[PDB]
Amino acid sequence: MIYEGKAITVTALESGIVELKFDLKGESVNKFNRLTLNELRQAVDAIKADASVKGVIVSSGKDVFIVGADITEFVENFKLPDAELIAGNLEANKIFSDFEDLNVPTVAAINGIALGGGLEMCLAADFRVMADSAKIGLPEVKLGIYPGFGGTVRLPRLIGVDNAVEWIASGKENRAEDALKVSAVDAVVTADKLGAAALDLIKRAISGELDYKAKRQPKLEKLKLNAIEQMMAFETAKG
Amino acid sequence: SLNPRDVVIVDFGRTPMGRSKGGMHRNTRAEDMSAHLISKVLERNSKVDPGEVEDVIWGCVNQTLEQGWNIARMASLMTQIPHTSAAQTVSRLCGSSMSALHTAAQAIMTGNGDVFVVGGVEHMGHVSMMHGVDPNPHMSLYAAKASGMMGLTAEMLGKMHGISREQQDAFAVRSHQLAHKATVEGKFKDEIIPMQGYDENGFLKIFDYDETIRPDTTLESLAALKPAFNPKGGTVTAGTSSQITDGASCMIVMSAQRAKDLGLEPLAVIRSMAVAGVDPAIMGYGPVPATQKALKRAGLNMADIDFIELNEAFAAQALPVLKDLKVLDKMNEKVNLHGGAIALGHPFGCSGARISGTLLNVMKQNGGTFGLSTMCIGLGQGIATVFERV
Amino acid sequence: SLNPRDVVIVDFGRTPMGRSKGGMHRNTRAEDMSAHLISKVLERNSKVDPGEVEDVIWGCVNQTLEQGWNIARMASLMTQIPHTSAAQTVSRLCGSSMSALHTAAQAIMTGNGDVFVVGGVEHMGHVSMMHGVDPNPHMSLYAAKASGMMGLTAEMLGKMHGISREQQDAFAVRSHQLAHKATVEGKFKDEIIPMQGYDENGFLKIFDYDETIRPDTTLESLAALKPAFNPKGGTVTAGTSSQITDGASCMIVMSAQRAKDLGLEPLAVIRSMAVAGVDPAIMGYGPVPATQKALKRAGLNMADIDFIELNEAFAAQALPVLKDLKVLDKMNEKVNLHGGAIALGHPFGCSGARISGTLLNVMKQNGGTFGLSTMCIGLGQGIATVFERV
Ligand SMILES: CC(=O)SCCNC(=O)CCNC(=O)[C@H](O)C(C)(C)COP(=O)(O)OP(=O)(O)OC[C@H]1O[C@@H](n2cnc3c(N)ncnc32)[C@H](O)[C@@H]1OP(=O)(O)O
Ligand SMILES: CC(=O)SCCNC(=O)CCNC(=O)[C@H](O)C(C)(C)COP(=O)(O)OP(=O)(O)OC[C@H]1O[C@@H](n2cnc3c(N)ncnc32)[C@H](O)[C@@H]1OP(=O)(O)O
Repeated sequence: MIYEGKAITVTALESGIVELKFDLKGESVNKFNRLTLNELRQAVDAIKADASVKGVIVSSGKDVFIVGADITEFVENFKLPDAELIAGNLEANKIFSDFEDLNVPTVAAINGIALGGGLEMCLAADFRVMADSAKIGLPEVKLGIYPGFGGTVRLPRLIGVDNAVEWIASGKENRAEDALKVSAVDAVVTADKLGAAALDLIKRAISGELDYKAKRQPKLEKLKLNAIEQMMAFETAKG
Repeated sequence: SLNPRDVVIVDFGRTPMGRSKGGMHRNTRAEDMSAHLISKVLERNSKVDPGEVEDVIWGCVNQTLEQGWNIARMASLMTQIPHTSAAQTVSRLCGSSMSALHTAAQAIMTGNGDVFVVGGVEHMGHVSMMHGVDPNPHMSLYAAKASGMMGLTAEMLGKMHGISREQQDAFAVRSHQLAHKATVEGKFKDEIIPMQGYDENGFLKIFDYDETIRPDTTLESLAALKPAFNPKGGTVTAGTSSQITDGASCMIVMSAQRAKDLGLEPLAVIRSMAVAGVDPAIMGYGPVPATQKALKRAGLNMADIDFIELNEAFAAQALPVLKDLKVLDKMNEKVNLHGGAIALGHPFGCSGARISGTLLNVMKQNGGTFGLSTMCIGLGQGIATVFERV
Repeated sequence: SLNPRDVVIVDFGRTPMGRSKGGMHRNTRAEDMSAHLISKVLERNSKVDPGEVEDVIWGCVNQTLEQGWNIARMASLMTQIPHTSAAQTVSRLCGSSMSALHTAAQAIMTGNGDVFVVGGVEHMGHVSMMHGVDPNPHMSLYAAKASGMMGLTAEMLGKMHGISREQQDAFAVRSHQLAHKATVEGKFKDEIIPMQGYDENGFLKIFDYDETIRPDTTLESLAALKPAFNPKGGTVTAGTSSQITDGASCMIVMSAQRAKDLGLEPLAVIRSMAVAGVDPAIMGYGPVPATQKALKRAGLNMADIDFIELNEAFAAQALPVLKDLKVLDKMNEKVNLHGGAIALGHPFGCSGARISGTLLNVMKQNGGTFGLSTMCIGLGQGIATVFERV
């Protein structure tokens, strides 16, 4: 297979499409630890270097998509000196940003819970199809912090300022129903027909039917709001 | 002279603005209120045949329940207005009622009618301003969800233009005072149309005054009020804001030619119309853009206008308007002389033509020549009309 | 020639009519549907600066929830249309969308604007046609409470004009077929604007066809249907009635002069407009009174018109109209050639301009000169427009 790690396996599919699945061997979930990140880095480099890939899909081989890392590691990281921490997060974000710059349509197949980094990973991809039972949220504020992997960057440009603040400041988990209503996820399906929906959408993205390049652009440029609307929307959010 | 296609106002009649919270209209439907008002206004001018009403254009915002399904026709059906006549309900939020007047006028001018009936209703007691509201998340993407809450949009315009809580409360006590004054001296008699209502105990009686007006208003009492919108550090309060009023306004309009034929002195003659847009956050600033456009079309200067009727959405918003319009120093001399929405209420669907109507009377009373009726709108809009007594 | 103030249509674009019952628009809001449609229509004609949109006039009936609070502005805000522009939502029940077109035109003619954007939306999936309806008892005093149920008003017109269940079902199968035919031959490609939607399973994809159309419709299948309105002895059934459709229509209009300057071939030129009233019971007969008034203004005879687009409210009502209009014998030759509301649906707020738009294409396709778009309205009204390709 294109790539085979201990937490990530980039397997090839039909029409040159490829599926990148998160299946951390030995544990019961999926979290962004040192390994997971380092592998995704390699996984992307493999795809980016493979001139045969025409489409990428992001799946999970567990009951959940990708939850948060061990609180243990958090304590550790936040102990490091400021210059080191930032330098550590910059490298981590590049992994995602690069995956975001892939000259290939990418779709996140949210099958289960996707918290913090788990959600931030999806925010990177172009489109997103979520299971009707799944949930997504950014429970960062509960730890005295906020989205660190481009969360506070993509979310506002995807669902809107007012909503991004409402989602982050509360760290509440959001259900499928409300997830599509604010456009955090493009399509909702059932657990059994999720894989199908993803694979299908990709093909349409590749076929040029859906302008995946135009859908990604929004979170690469400045907010849409006016100057008055910013101040209006922000000063009230703060208040 | 008057061209055969000029838009002439034949008359203006409004219902006694009542308190939505257990007021005189608590048992009166919006439709029956509108259908009634219209019936009476027509009865005053018998020379105009109701059968000629080309179209009944009514303004209404919360078009659901009682106010749903083109209430314009629902009313026209319970009037002496034949079934042969048409009817449409115009909605431009606060300015709905005034847009109706415009739409008709434009109709008369283009030769697609001769006699129209324009008005507006809004029963906020039966259809709360927050009833049936589904906020669209996708809005936050292009604008500020907060720009919706009208009160906050007053807060912002207030700060940007530095309007003090003292200045606002002052303008408030002014509206009530002048409104009460005009009521007493019967300067409202000519425009107000008596109507059945129910007092506290629920006794059926006729009202010819405005419950909304609260003469016992003083800087001392408005000072006690607490910020209604901005908790920590607010200037706009429930006292410097328009009242939740159940009311309806009506007007009969027709070409200058038809008016000439039937032989009847015009109440005024529309000279220009206009609308404009502004940022949703500072929607209260809508009047200035629209007024400019209106005047420019009228071919006049803000200084040629004798009397103004600016709808009092909020004190913090009405003041900036007048200032930037360069007429604040001329306020008490030619602005909202009979009081405003702070004392008369603000029935969305109605207000539009209401101030437009009252403005005409202020001209007929103080010998005015050119009047200007303007008002801000929700989500960022403005609308104004420029009439002329002659 | 074309006078500087003539009303010229620059383009017409509509969304792929979808089934309200779990259709392609089940997850799309009415506002985002309208704001979108408008954005795309504008992108097609880049020579027109969105900043010049004097006013966004949109048609919508059930103005509550998503469709509440002047949806015209809610849409204009999520478009490239500057905040400086205005917006108003016109409601004349079924004919809302077409009245918008008129209102703007009249504006352009009177010199109170140069470039307007008119359309209409109606998401019946999210805002059922029976949602938030408070029947006013006082109506039964001046009219028939039954005149409200649109289906019954078809029943009566049908009997009075003796339309048989066979005749209706026949006209039904005609709408579907003709609609399907036109779809295949891409006679709809020019007017339909592709749009994101969700298929059965909920897969996001683009639609460029109409779900509403049901080609498997035959006299044999429509015969099996049961009276939808009159149990014992009904003629109008669910098959000869318009479909509950979630859809939106859009149009860009401007003066003839501005059109000349920017240099662009008109899609048509409005020659006359009109509205009329009829008894609430036989509301389906509204088209004839309005058509007459419209033609008389146009200075033409029903025989000078090349193609007609009569909204298919009900079979039992559409037929009598054509008959009394003296064009039934000319149907298949010049009437609803691309099918009607029976196969394309009837999104209240939308339908208005929808048929008016499709009518223009039918002219551009079969080399027509004068077209007529008319339609009955609820509670007793009629409206029609007369365009001309030149
Ligand atoms: C864009 C345009 O053109 S229009 C602008 C649109 N404006 C709006 O939507 C604002 C509409 N206003 C409102 O919704 C309400 O008035 C609000 C939200 C501002 C306040 O409502 P509430 O929170 O219910 O407070 P409430 O209305 O009960 O009044 C507060 C107190 O002030 C008192 N008060 C109000 N006005 C006066 C006055 N002139 N003199 C003395 N006391 C007064 C009331 O009696 C009340 O006291 P009480 O409770 O002891 O009886
Ligand atoms: C004034 C103007 O210009 S506009 C006129 C105003 N018009 C209206 O308001 C439309 C009114 N009509 C309606 O609201 C609805 O269509 C109604 C009330 C007539 C019917 O709705 P319901 O009571 O839900 O019954 P329903 O629509 O489900 O029945 C349709 C049945 O006939 C079948 N059917 C409908 N059309 C067809 C057809 N063309 N071919 C074959 N079968 C058909 C359907 O499959 C369905 O059967 P099913 O239940 O087995 O699937």
